[PDB]
Amino acid sequence: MQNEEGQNVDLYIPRKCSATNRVITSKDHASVQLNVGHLDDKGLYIPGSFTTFALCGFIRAQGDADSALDRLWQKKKVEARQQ
Amino acid sequence: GKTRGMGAGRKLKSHRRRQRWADKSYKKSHLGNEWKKPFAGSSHAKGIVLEKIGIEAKQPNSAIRKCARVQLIKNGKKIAAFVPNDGCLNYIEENDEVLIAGFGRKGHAVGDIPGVRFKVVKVSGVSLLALFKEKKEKPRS
Amino acid sequence: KWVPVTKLGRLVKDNKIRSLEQIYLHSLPIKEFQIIDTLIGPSLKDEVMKIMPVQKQTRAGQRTRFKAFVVVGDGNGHVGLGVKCSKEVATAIRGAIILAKLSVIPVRRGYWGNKIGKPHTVPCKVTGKCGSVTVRMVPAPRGAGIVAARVPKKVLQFAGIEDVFTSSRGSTKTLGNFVKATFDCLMKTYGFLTPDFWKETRFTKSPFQEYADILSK
Amino acid sequence: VHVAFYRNYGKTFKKPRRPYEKERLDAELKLVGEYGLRCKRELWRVQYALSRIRNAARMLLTLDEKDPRRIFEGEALLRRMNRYGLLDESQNKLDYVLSLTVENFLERRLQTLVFKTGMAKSIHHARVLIRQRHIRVGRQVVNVPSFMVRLDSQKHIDFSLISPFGGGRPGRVKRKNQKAAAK
RNA sequence: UUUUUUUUUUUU
RNA sequence: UCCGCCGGCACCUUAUGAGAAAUCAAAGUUUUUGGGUUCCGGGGGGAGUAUGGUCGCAAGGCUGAAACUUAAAGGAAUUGAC
RNA sequence: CUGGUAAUUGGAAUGAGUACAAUCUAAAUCCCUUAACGAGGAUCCAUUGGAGGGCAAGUCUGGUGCCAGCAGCCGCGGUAAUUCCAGCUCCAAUAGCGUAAUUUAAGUUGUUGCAGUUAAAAAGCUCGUAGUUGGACUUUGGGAUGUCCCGUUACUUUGAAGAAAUUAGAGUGCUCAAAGCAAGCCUACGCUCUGUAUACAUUAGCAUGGGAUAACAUUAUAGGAU
Ligand SMILES: [K+]
Ligand SMILES: [K+]
Ligand SMILES: [K+]
Ligand SMILES: [K+]
Ligand SMILES: [K+]
Ligand SMILES: [K+]
Ligand SMILES: [K+]
Ligand SMILES: [Mg+2]
Ligand SMILES: [Mg+2]
Ligand SMILES: [Mg+2]
Ligand SMILES: [Mg+2]
Ligand SMILES: [Mg+2]
Ligand SMILES: [Mg+2]
Ligand SMILES: [Mg+2]
Ligand SMILES: [Mg+2]
Ligand SMILES: [Mg+2]
Ligand SMILES: [Mg+2]
Repeated sequence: MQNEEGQNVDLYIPRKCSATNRVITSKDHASVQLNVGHLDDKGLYIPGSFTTFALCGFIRAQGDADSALDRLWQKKKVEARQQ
Repeated sequence: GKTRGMGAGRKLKSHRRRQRWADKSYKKSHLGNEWKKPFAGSSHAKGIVLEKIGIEAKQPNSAIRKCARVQLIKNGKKIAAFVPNDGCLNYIEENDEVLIAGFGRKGHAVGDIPGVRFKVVKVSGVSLLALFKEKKEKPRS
Repeated sequence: KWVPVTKLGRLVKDNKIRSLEQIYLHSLPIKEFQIIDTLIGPSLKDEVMKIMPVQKQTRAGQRTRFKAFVVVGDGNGHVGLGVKCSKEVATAIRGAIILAKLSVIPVRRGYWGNKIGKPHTVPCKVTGKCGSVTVRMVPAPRGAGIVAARVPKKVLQFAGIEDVFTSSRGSTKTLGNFVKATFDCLMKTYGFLTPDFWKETRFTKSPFQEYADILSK
Repeated sequence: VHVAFYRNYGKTFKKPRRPYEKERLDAELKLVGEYGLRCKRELWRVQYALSRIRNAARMLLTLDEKDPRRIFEGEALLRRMNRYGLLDESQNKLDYVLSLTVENFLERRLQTLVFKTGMAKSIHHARVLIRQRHIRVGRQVVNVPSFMVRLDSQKHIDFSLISPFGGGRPGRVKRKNQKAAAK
């Protein structure tokens, strides 16, 4: 949200679920954030480089977090040349 | 569920009209029974005192509530009217002329007094409040 | 003085975390009220809303305890609610103040129409429900004021909302449920996905990951 | 038909919805004492006027900016607020009308102005001076404290020319004392 | 599987 | 015996749902309120009574008030006592 | 220096009243104006309801003792009554306030917008005419540039017309205000052509553009179109 002038007005921008697109609220203590490390040509972890995924409590309580994260990681690894 | 047809306005109107009668307030003011009641739809009514009566207070209270039996002049109906304030029954006599008002709950008993829906406002053309405070004096005749 | 027992408390005492928005972003639980006192303590105000006695029947009579309802807020988008039951009124009030501090949440404020100046009302239509009590907030134009009962009005005032229309259904004379429904309605402000939030989220390191080395000792 | 029946009249205030709000009572008493009002009815009348003006402004602000009705009525309302000193030239938007408080209207009372320019030692002194025909706005004597002074007329406030404080002919008490002292 | 009825009014 | 599809009587687990809860996979998709449609309730009594009509051999059925009276009656669940 | 109190002191101010006079008026009266009078306990003396909670205000003092009484509701009163009868003090409004059909609050009549397992509630079950409701499908696109190419209704847009008064609203110092429709410059033997705007208005009727969503009627025994 912005003013007519163009100033940012919101207190903060909440994160969104990587799978459901839902807004992750401040009291959502079932939500998690995961970093998947990247590997070089020799299968060694490159420090500081990873793909970040966030899951809201709703999807994790449903048990669908595993498959959603698997699909998201597969797509992101295909895009990022991590194989 | 409710009817929602665009051509179903008549049914909705008729259903509301029929169901309004289940409302007690609506039925009271649309049955035309207020004219058969002692006041016949008036705020006040004059009457003649027939007899002083003591009414026992309801549980858990214990008292003798002082009331008067009054006959309304305009229709001859007989009612019970409470006489408020300490010793104000002494200002009432048989065959006296009294102005009667409602007890404040629109035709229902008030407090620990059972079956009394009226109170005395004036006696012999002088308000009971003035008599209680000695502002005025009850006419001798 | 204060000895933090949590990573968040250690970071807040070490000045690594400086704004409540940093904690709100990652949805981290806050389990020490000293965190709130350090972060937004100076601007916070408290108010006891109700002292409610409750009784438990026992073999030798009724054991009476008192329920304290406390509302805290900075009047600038932060508000918290606290409920505590104790044998003594003072202990209940202290516990309720602590719980209200621990439960402070961010409140999103938007514009009714034209977006000039600071936000004055709720961004959208939100509804809260506690027990049978349901509280609905509707955006209102500038100058409409807070059209609400005294309990919701106080809760909204502590949240910094300038004008809003409200409606309530159910047993609003249950003060606890009324205030809790108002609080739930206010919390739901930041959960509604609007077009202005359609932008892709760009994640940032969590405080436990950003300051992992410091917390490693 | 009685032609007098066609004259119309209206109320100027409303009673509070809740009679016994302690905070409302405290605030109202503070305002009444600060401005030396005789009762809560004057404050409620000022509140009624402010509410009417704010409702008109809020209604106008809902219309489209290019709506001719909005343009006309907004200009009229802004001119009205500027004439009576409620709004300053910089405050040239209907939005600033919504930011008007009862204190703004109270500050335009002839009593408050008479106290402020220094013609009275206190707000109550200003009240008694006004109701005793010692004050004039232009060439017209005014004895109504609720008189709302316009910006143009503010600088013309002065003592009545027929009063002891504005001209000659001292009061009856002074004349009686002078006559008594003559012996 | 014998038999076992009752406890003035208000208040704590 | 095994794997499936349709239809049916049910059951078990679960909440991301609802609910005042008890509970409910329909009692969900409801203040973010609108798929179509019938019936039907409006504090507790008086009362399913009076009166009129209608059906019935009868018993009674259907339709169905008012005067008056009253601050609770009532639902779910908690602790204790029994 | 800054504030609050005092039937302590001190002089100032003034209208309620009173009254020459003028003014007003058909004539009077009132208002406005104004000679002479008119305030210290400024006796020129403010009242109506309340003080347990809802709901602002006393665990003050005396009396009564489930009596008398209060109390819209919950409740007070049984010999230590914040609740009755009184004194004091305090609170709300204030020249007003109390008491005895109708609106809101009432999403407790629910079209917007309520309910029907156990709170009041779905007919024992099925059929069924009125009523209400009713699946999909018929011309889209580009080129260009509002314009060119390949039966009856509902509904919506626009316009006319649609008494005033009342409502909203523009202007205007009746001393202010409720009002009213006035009025303003300058004292010119006058002027502002002075103003006395504007908006709103269910349904139904009249005229007009649109042809999505809908309703009624029709289709093939060709007795059809040309
Ligand atoms: K009794
Ligand atoms: K009693
Ligand atoms: K008793
Ligand atoms: K009270
Ligand atoms: K005694
Ligand atoms: K005593
Ligand atoms: K009381
Ligand atoms: Mg026996
Ligand atoms: Mg009933
Ligand atoms: Mg109080
Ligand atoms: Mg006593
Ligand atoms: Mg007393
Ligand atoms: Mg209901
Ligand atoms: Mg039952
Ligand atoms: Mg039932
Ligand atoms: Mg049944
Ligand atoms: Mg039938």
